[PDB]
Amino acid sequence: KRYVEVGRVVLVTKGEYTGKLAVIVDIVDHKRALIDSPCSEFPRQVIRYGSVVLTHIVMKLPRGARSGIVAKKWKAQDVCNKWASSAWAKKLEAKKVRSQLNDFDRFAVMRLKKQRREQVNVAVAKALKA
Amino acid sequence: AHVQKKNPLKNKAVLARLNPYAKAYKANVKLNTGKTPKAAGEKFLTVLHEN
Amino acid sequence: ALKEYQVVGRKVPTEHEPVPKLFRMRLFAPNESVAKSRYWYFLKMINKVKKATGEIVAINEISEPKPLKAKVFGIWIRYDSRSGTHNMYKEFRDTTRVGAVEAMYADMAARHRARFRSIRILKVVEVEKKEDVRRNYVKQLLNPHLKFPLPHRRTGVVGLAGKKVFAPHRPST
Amino acid sequence: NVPKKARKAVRPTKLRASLAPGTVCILLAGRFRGKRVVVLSQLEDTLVVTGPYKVNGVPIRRVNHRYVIATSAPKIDVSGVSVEKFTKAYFAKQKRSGPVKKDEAFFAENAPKNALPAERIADQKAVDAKLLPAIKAIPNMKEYLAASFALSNGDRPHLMKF
Amino acid sequence: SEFQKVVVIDAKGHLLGRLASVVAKQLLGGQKVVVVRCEELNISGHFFRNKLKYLAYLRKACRYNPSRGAFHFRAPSRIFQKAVRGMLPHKTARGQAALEHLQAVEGIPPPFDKQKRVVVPAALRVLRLKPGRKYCTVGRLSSEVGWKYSDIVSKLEERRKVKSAAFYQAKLAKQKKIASAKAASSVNGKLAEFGY
Amino acid sequence: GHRLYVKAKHLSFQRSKHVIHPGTSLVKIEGCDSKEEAQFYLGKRICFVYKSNKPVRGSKIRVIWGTVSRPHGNSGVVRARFTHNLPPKTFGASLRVMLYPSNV
Amino acid sequence: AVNIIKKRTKPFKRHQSDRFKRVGESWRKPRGIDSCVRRRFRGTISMPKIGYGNNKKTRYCMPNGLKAFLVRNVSDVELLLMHNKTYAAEIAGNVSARKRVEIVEKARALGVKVTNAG
RNA sequence: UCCGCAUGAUUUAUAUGUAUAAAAAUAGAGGUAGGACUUGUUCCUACUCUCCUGUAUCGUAGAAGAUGGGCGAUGGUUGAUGAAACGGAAGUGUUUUAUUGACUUGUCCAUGAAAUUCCAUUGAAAUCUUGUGCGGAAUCGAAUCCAUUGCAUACGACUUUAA
RNA sequence: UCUAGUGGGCCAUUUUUGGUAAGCAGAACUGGCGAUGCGGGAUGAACCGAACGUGAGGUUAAGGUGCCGGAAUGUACGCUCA
Repeated sequence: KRYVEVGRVVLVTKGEYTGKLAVIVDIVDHKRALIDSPCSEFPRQVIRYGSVVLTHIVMKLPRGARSGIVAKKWKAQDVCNKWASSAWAKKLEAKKVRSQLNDFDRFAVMRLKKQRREQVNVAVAKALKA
Repeated sequence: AHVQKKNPLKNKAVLARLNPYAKAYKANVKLNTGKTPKAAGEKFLTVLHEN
Repeated sequence: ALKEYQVVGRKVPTEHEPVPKLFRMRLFAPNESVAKSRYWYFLKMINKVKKATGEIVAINEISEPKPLKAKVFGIWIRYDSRSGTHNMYKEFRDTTRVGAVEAMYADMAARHRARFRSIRILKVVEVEKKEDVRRNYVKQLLNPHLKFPLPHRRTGVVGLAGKKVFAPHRPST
Repeated sequence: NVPKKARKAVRPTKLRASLAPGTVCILLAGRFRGKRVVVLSQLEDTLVVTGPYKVNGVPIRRVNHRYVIATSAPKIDVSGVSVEKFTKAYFAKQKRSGPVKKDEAFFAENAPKNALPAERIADQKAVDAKLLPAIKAIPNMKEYLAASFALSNGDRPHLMKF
Repeated sequence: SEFQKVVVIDAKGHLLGRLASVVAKQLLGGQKVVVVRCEELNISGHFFRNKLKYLAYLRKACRYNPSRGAFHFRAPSRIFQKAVRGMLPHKTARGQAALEHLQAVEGIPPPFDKQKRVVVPAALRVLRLKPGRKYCTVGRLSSEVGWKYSDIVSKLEERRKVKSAAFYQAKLAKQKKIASAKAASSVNGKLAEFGY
Repeated sequence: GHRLYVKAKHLSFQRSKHVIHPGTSLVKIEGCDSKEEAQFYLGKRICFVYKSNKPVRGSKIRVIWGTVSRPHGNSGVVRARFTHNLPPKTFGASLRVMLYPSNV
Repeated sequence: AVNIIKKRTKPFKRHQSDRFKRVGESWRKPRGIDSCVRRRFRGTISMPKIGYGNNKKTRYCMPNGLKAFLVRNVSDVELLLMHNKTYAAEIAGNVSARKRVEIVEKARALGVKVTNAG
């Protein structure tokens, strides 16, 4: 279902841009592709397919478009929100928050999990009697 | 005398014992206050690119 | 990594010719010392000049004017085989001619067991017209509606999860 | 033969920026290991800490700054605590080495409830009284101080934020 | 990075040498390893090549006394055991202790079918061999070199599979009720604030 | 009372192909799989805990202490120096890496 | 006398003295044409060398920092009156019980430590 | 030799939560009641849940975890038994019910952890054996040598018989 | 000035002669073993690296980093089914 093509939205996995979102604007060969992002800290570059993982979003982007046109198409469409409103982005954001939690937050999570377990066990037992 | 060798590059006291000018030495002097021209040259650029 | 240098040299002026000619070469070498060595290596084969009797008047590293543009590079080489010498032509899609030269060296080593010492780079040019492209494999990458599946890779490795000895479940594709 | 005089001057110790007074920290060694306590002040290189004695049982005591893990928990107002009273002389044992013997069977008289002098529990109550209102203001902070830190399966101290 | 007491490995889909190397390293590190379904191990190369390799190994016996000569074990678990022994310094006390800490069996016997079974990604055939490359099964290789328990293992494995399917479905129903109750909890928003 | 130490395994001594140096021990720390991550555990106290047959001071538990000095390789293995060199019979035995010289 | 360090505590046993009873434990330098100990092959025994010499300050000193001066009579103990902090008294093994008691009492009066006392 | 005793030692303890049992393929239907309709090589139902592989899930606060409460369901954990059922590949384990104990931190309080006043240690219950008062009766065996036979045999050994 | 031992050599690179060839015989240069331990080539008198007092710490040479075995089941591009 996922293929390498011009306008395909991809997620970077390896390198200093790990976890960022970009779009393929040109295909160099079968091992490297030229990608760009509207972010001001993600320069247009050439990356290998092993360092990225393809997503399910395909844009209507002309081949070899410049940075300004790519950003305009990115903003005209809902690519940022289309990716965000997905299981992949929500799970990745949840992992980011969990990794950023400190000891006090973990203690709060433990307390909340205790309350949830008590409520779930009561709910399961109550539903068993119906 | 001189039971132990100190490295002047690490011990600033020895770096002051030797080279008294090190106190007044000034590095990172800025000299790009001018217009900063581009001395490239038409002939130089044509030869640089060439084939 | 390799770098591209322009090297301009000339014979040391003598009584016979106070004004010797200037010769320039574009060479791909890891550093300037190798570039100058390559310049004298090629100049000794053409002119009656050596390093002792000649000099290097200029050397400048050349960067890619358009490193963000995908291009096709045609490379003509002359290489020595175990039997004789052959001239070959190669096409590589890359953003820099340095990268194209590096790909050429890797391909020649992999496909012909040809070392650096046995390869002479005759010419490197940038192909502009589509019909100029000679290799069908290279020309098939110029289709605007190009679409191929992700090439096979050894899954996604992690700095820690990849080093993990055991996995609870078998990975899927 | 008197030896030479070493050129080793004594200079104050600069502790970490995460060991500021009022910080919640985890004890790593000793009897109270794994306990979360509140830093009152830094004497020379040790933190004069006390987890609220009414919530966890840790008294007012010193702890080496190396044997302490600083937590990113919200700060507890400690400016009202009289930290000037706590000096190295305050946390100093009576001069024993010398005219005393290492006689055993003295653990009975050395045990608490009779070996604790006056004004020590008094300052413990005073420090606790000045600290509890801010502790109870922050939710889950009293329970956090009462709880004991521990490592579970999969926990990696080099990657977790404390 | 696994410091478990005992690790149980499903040998299915694993390459013999790479799994043996991983197991041997774990044994030297001090971890007890149990390998199940050794008859489902995979060896790269076509069956004729592997059959010839085993026959060449089988031909090597002591000339003056085969009774004290090399002992050629046909069972797939013993083939894996021989591989691990080769990668271990078995002629020392440390190597002997590491080898004795290994238990390789055919199928999944009653001691281990009710325990978690993990896999070694570094030895998985699917991600270590090119698609289209021929490979053989140690169970088939064993059966053709003199292993006489291929059918009974298959029948017992089928019985274990249907029992495990029933157990999985029962656990599936239980996890459903827990998950359905979990979706109606009153602390989901606060947990999501922390990312849970 | 619970666990306040990181799990570790005593792999071997610092050694060449045929020469061993028992003064330094190779330690594999659970969860540490990089030489950059080994920097956190550098300088940490590490102990080997074993039980004997004769009680000493009313206890059969004997502990040999040590300190992590430098990382080893690229896979998070570290070098450890103990007060008494670890016995070679303890290859593959468990070790406890404490947090006593904490800096966080 | 302070911070005494021994470079080696092994006695440098002779080669093959463990194998043969006629070969004594006292060190002898191997002079064979094919000797492996002389050539210092890896895994063989070490040979005494000048590099093993201990520090001059701490040489000849007992673990307490003193040197065992042999005493055969009372006058030998009086020889150590001034050198109380460097020399200890070692009573000779052929000294009778009466003279040993006299030597011990004189050394105690002079403050001289005795190694073989009691 | 079993039960009761009540003690010591041992270690499960290579322990420190040493918790987690579907199967199968890898350009697949991954499967997660997967959804979906009639058990059908139909689904157009769900269409993104797959692709952070587990950095997951369960559990984790309380003098090594005490002493008393207000409320919240009407549950949960762990032992002593009960009728048991299902487990044979090495089943030595997994589940339902009933009698009957201990704990419950689901939320909110009260008292007590110190002087072990800066680290250099292990906290206890239980499971298997023996070191001893013994109440309860003891239901209870064999092998070999010395003998014997020759279906055996250098000697051992082997096949018989025996009181 | 006096005197000891030696007056059987051998190996490797390069240049060779005699020989069908030889782990053969004989010449030239250099480095070695003999008298040279140590790291590597699984092993080895000569090959590679390197010439050694007793130790601590650090870094390398030649050589290696799947397990035995200390060190990436590292990264990038290709070829190969025997």
